[PDB]
Amino acid sequence: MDEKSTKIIMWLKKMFGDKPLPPYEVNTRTMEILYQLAEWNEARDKDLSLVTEDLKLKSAEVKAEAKYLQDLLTEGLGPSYTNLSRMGNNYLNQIVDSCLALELKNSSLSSYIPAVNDLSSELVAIELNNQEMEAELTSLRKKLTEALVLEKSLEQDLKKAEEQCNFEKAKV
Amino acid sequence: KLDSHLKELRDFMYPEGNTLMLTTPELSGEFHQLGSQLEKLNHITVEILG
Amino acid sequence: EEEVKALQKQKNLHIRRRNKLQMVESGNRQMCLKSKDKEEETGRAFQEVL
Amino acid sequence: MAQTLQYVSSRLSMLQIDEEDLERNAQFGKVLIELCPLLGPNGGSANLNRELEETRRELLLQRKMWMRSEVIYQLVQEMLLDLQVRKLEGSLTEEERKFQDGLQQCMLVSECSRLLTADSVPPSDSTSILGLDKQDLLDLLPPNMLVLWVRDRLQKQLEEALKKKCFTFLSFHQPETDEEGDVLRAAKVLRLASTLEDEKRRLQNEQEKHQEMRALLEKQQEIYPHVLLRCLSLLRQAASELRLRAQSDIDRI
Amino acid sequence: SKTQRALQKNTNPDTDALLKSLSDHYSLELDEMVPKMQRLIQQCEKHQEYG
Repeated sequence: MDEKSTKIIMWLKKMFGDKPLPPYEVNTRTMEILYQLAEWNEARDKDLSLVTEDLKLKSAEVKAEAKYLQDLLTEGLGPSYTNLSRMGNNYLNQIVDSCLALELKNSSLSSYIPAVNDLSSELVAIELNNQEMEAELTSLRKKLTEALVLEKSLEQDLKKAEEQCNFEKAKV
Repeated sequence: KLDSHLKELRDFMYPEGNTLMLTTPELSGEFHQLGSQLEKLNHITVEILG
Repeated sequence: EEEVKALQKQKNLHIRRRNKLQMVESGNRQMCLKSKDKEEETGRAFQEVL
Repeated sequence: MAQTLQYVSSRLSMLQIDEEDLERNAQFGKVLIELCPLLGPNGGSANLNRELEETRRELLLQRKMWMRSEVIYQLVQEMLLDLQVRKLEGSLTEEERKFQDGLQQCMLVSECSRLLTADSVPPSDSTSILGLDKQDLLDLLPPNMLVLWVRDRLQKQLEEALKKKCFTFLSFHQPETDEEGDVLRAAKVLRLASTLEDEKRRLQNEQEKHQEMRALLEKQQEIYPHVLLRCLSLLRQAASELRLRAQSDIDRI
Repeated sequence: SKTQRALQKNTNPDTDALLKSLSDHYSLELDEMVPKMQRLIQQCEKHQEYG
């Protein structure tokens, strides 16, 4: 028990920082819930720290590749590729923003086509699962309500039956 | 299983659906009929003694 | 009935998208056959340079 | 108490907290409410979640810059492929053929120039591949008049190809737009990115609704067997104590 | 596991054993008690004639 308690007090000090720890009822159940929360938060914070440091690396690599492509296009095509019309630049922005929304590798039709299909299929599959689950939840609520009404009827009929049986016992 | 056991025990305890059956209906009828016949026999006995 | 309508709409969408994918794929396959002839032409030009 | 439970379960959906746990431990309930802003909705620390969202925004900015150049490069590749297929069909004009060969040569020379250039190494010590310098490749470039003409003609073809690629994207997402005129298609292209971003947000909201309904279903599945057991207990008492015993003894006497 | 522990606390008697006890009791009243009452009814009727 003492190791879990020390881990919780350490974790709570780390989370609250300089704020005074609020008093709470220290029992087996509250310490178990706090212990699970502390383990889950430590695991999640490790995973988040690894993702954040990879995103920093990826931001530097993508910036390096962006510069390479810009300079390649400037050497090959000249400064002409940046001088698009207001509509040419709007079409360019919509391809870019569509590919960013879908988190694509690149702007190819081979990347765009599957991503639009997967998004459409996941949306309908989750909407269907939500309708099925809302029907189960409505059905189970009806059964639960009928069972609660039955519980109340049985309580009353049992009490009437006990009163009637006590009256007939006295007559017997 | 809980729904089945609840339904079977309820159907046995509530054969007319609405009333808790404490006494066998056949036996309840015979009690009423014997009660009535014994009340008639008591009347005849009181009349003859009078 | 809304679910049947939604699935009919999704079926019609998949039929249209598959037809489009088959058009893209048929155009691409014709481009790829000609790009193989191009790979043989550039392979010949590469042998000429060798 | 129910509002406190609902707030904590919405933010800490991994915590099994019962209403009895908060009723017996009212100060513990305050600690969980104070932890809910220090913990993100994902169970990770709120500071680490802000740093994650800042690092995501920076990546998204660099990715947007990369994607603008990538789209143009891939359009030039796709255009060169389409012109090269039409050249094998014999369906190119002499002018398109000069443009395709001039554009392909300008791109190949610039790509190969970048394979030779260690731009940052002082020129005395860098062994070049095949002993070739950037100057040896510049001689394989088309005549300067042809390069300028390719660059001027390219700007129009790049806008036409951008319009075509946007129209392909729209027509795969919304295949009903193929029967629509170019002006209506252009107006729908201008909303395509926002429509995909709204569809993705709708997916996230329905996944959250799914988790919330699943948690409510599981709570009702826990309560329902206990209600049935209480009803069975009352019926067993009526059967065993009243019918088989108390009423049976009354009827005998 | 909470539900199984609640089922184990409520199970003396078992539901099938209780239904059988209820059916056996119902049969005993029909075979023994009902024909005893009918004999007492017929005896009361004979005693009314003897009046």
